Amino acid sequence: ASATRVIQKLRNWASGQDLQAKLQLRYQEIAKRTQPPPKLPVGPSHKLSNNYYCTR
Amino acid sequence: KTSFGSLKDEDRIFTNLYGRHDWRLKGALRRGDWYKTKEILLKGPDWILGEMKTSGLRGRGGAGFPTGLKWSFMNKPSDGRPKYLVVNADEGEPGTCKDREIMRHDPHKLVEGCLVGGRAMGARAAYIYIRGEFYNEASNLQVAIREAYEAGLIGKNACGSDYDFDVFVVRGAGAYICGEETALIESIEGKQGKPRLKPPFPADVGVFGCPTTVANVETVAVSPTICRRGGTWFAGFGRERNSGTKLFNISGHVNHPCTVEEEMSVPLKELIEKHAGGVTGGWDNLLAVIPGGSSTPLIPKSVCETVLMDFDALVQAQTGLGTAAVIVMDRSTDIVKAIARLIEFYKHESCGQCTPCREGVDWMNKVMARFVKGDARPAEIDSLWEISKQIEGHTICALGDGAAWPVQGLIRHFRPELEDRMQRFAQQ
Ligand SMILES: Cc1cc2nc3c(=O)[nH]c(=O)nc-3n(C[C@H](O)[C@H](O)[C@H](O)COP(=O)(O)O)c2cc1C
Ligand code: SF4
Repeated sequence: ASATRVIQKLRNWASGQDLQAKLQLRYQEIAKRTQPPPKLPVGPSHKLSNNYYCTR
Repeated sequence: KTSFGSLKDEDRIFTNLYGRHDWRLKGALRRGDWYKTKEILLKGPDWILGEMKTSGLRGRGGAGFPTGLKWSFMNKPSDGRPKYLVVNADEGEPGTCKDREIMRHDPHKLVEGCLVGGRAMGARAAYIYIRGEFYNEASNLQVAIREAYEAGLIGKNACGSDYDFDVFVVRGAGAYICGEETALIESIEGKQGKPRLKPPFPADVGVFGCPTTVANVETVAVSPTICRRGGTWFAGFGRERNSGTKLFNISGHVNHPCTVEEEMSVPLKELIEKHAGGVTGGWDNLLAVIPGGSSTPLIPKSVCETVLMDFDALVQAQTGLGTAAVIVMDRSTDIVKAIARLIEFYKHESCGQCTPCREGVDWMNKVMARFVKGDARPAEIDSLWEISKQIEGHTICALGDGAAWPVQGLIRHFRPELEDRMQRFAQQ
């Protein structure tokens, strides 16, 4: 992120293509590390009725 | 042979169902009992069962099965054991008062009919099991039996007849389950009122391991005058498959609740309107009726105007007749509360030996209370239907059926009220 705009130019020329947009490192574009709690869903066979294990 | 429910007093086979003339012998003898009983007995046993089979007399207890066939299951001789006759009077199902009202006010009909049933079958004696709460009624009955023994109608020479008989009065201790054929038998034997599996049948091995056929009060009380007046006359009234007179107990939300003897296959509306005058607020104020006591589902008023009080009709209406104890609701009462109360009853009165009625009745009790309060959601209604269907034919005795049927009657005819109570509780 810090490449003083002329070394950025040097590396983008020697490489062949802009890499300041596609960087090997991670600064702030990542999913953060403490998150909200989820509510995971519940699959079928939780029907509460018309659901007998002999049928499925 | 069409639209016949009303009749006169020559046919009233319970001439003193209101205690208005006399219950003792002197006063009952006038009303046509103990008249030709020697001739009846010495006519023959098979003649009696023929009169029964021609009368088309179905069991006037809960489960209506044709007598004659039932009583003929121990016409065979005895292979080294005595035979017995258990008269059932544990009138514990809600709404049912008829057996009380005959127990008092006409015991001698019962006594002579029980004798007649024994000699039609074979029986050393009889055991009249009667509810423990019916103390005074049982004492009236014991007094009647004592008068009979004194007058010489029972004992070493039962009205002569070359046939000896006794009549005992066993006294229960307050449990609805002891009305079943087999819980009754075990209670007489001196144990808990826990039914047996059926097989074995009481006619091969019953009370004290001896043959028996259990019978209800009126089922036998109408036997002697049937023999005295023929199966043609008893079968002339009522439809061809379910015939005869019928005691009708009426309760709840009607101006004049009463017990009535009436013609079988009478419409429910004719019955309610003639006797026990119109329901509170009239027919339009009717909401639902239970024709049996409590082991029969509901009726929604859509098939109250076009239904006959019969076994076959109510079976066609996805319902059933039991002891015919009509109960009425009149739009001014929470119905789910009533059925929840019935299931609370069926929980209290369970014996508990077989798992479905032990647990699932308590399930349904809790869930129906939760439905009363509205603390459930409609995905549980069909779950509870499934619970009912699990309980139905998975039991030793038909108390699980009786617990499950009102549930189905409410789910079939009153589901939107459950929906409304649920959405009300959810909103609030
Ligand atoms: C839980 C339960 C309770 C019953 N209670 C009675 C009762 O109190 N009185 C009665 O006559 N039958 C009762 N029955 C039905 C009896 O099996 C029936 O009366 C008996 O078999 C005689 O049938 P009958 O009408 O042919 O004489 C009950 C059945 C069950 C399953
Ligand atoms: S259904 Fe209930 S009362 Fe009948 S045998 Fe089972 S547990 Fe006992």
